Amino acid sequence: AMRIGHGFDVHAFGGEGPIIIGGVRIPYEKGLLAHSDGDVALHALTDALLGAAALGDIGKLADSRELLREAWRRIQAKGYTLGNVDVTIIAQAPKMLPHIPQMRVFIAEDLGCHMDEVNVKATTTEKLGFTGRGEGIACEAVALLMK
Amino acid sequence: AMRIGHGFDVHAFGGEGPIIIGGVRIPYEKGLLAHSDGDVALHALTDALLGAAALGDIGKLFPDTDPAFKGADSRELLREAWRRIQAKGYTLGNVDVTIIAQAPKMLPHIPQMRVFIAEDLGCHMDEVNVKATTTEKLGFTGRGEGIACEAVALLMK
Amino acid sequence: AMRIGHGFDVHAFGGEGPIIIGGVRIPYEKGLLAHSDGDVALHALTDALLGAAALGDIGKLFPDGADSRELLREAWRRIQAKGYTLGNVDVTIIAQAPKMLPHIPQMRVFIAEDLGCHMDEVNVKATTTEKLGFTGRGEGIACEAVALLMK
Ligand SMILES: Nc1ccn([C@@H]2O[C@H](CO)[C@@H](O)[C@H]2O)c(=O)n1
Ligand SMILES: Nc1ccn([C@@H]2O[C@H](CO)[C@@H](O)[C@H]2O)c(=O)n1
Ligand SMILES: Nc1ccn([C@@H]2O[C@H](CO)[C@@H](O)[C@H]2O)c(=O)n1
Ligand SMILES: [Mg+2]
Ligand SMILES: [Mg+2]
Ligand SMILES: [Mg+2]
Ligand SMILES: [Zn+2]
Ligand SMILES: [Zn+2]
Ligand SMILES: [Zn+2]
Repeated sequence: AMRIGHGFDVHAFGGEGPIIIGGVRIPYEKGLLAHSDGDVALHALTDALLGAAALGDIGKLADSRELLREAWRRIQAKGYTLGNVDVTIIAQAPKMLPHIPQMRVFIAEDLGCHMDEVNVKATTTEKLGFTGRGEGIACEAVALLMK
Repeated sequence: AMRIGHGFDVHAFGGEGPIIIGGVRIPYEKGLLAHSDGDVALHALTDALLGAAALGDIGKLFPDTDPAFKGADSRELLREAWRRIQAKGYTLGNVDVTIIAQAPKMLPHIPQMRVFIAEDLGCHMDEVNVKATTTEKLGFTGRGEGIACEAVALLMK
Repeated sequence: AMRIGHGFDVHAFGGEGPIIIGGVRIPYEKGLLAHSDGDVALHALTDALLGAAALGDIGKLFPDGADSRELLREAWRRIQAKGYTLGNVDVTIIAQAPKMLPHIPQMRVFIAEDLGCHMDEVNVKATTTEKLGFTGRGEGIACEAVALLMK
């Protein structure tokens, strides 16, 4: 059995930087307003993982990495193993690209998997919408689980 | 043989509520402007499902410039859609649905949604995940201009 | 083992039409401002495919009038080299306009061609955002794609 999952998250820029994406501390003029550390990549990912497992979402269960590992724990308890993941960061800024490998390292660790089972990307919305206006950051993620 | 699908839908708020999301009647100050009942979740879901099956989309099967589908039950679209997917030899792996809305509160309605979705697809509920999020007052959903929904689906032969 | 991938792209309207989507020349009053030919459907799709293969994204490969089909083909060649084969793809075009629907069959033809697959393994769809957001106000076109690879 395979299971597909999908995740989406957003946060608004606010306060002083830096910001935290895919566990990576990323220098930026601006900070992320959130009830948590505001790691949209890790959130989207977690929700994807959980959704695949039909465990709902996060609010159904700070440090985004800890949340991620917790979620993963519960997910594994249901009898699931990791197939692969793919993550898509949506931001006008800052530049994500240099940070992608380290992100991957961290996620790989947190999920107990190999790096080759983790993909992270970035794109801009070319100055369009709320991302485009630099109002915030978004991230989508998808996930494949094996039973 | 397995098959991956993806869907996405949006409606504008307008008129009086309530709204219909995942087949569930949800009280709200505002309604959903649509040709149909505006069930944005079932729509996204339907499109992810037809998408995996290479049958195209909702709109192909059920146009917007057709009087028959005025105020149409999105659950009916869904069942039909599904019928057609089965006829093509497919069976349901799983679905994951993500509702994107500042308001109203989706949380309490999610179980009933799943029941509806499960029944319509002839699956077990554990094959169906529905979640909800907001955009933290960002963009068009954030400003409460409307509701969006994504869905992913996995089919099996 | 199965692999899945997810892709997303966006371009802004600008200059004179037409636009190119899923490799199809589509008439329209406006053009697409892009470093490339601005084919969001193929960029999104390429990213989806690259993602599944854990090859990153378009940018890591081809850092930004490029024929987006050429990119797609090259990407696919690298994916193929890495042991992979095509399961299926599914594309979601997000646009107030122009009308995508009649061009969809030809898109699928192109993509199938480019990927070396049968076209039943390629789905393309289109949706509006009902005048909402940047797509809705006719500021741009967006595309999302998912892909499923086999090893
Ligand atoms: N820009 C767009 C948006 C939508 N469509 C077609 O209209 C139907 C309803 O969204 C959809 O089924 C889709 O086929 C289109 O052709 N072009
Ligand atoms: N429109 C919405 C948006 C969010 N939610 C719930 O609030 C939590 C925050 O994302 C989510 O976990 C979700 O449970 C909701 O019930 N309705
Ligand atoms: N906020 C962002 C957005 C995009 N990017 C990178 O720039 C290239 C444009 O697609 C992409 O290859 C993407 O990796 C980035 O580094 N940071
Ligand atoms: Mg949130
Ligand atoms: Mg629609
Ligand atoms: Mg891009
Ligand atoms: Zn969040
Ligand atoms: Zn709709
Ligand atoms: Zn692009």
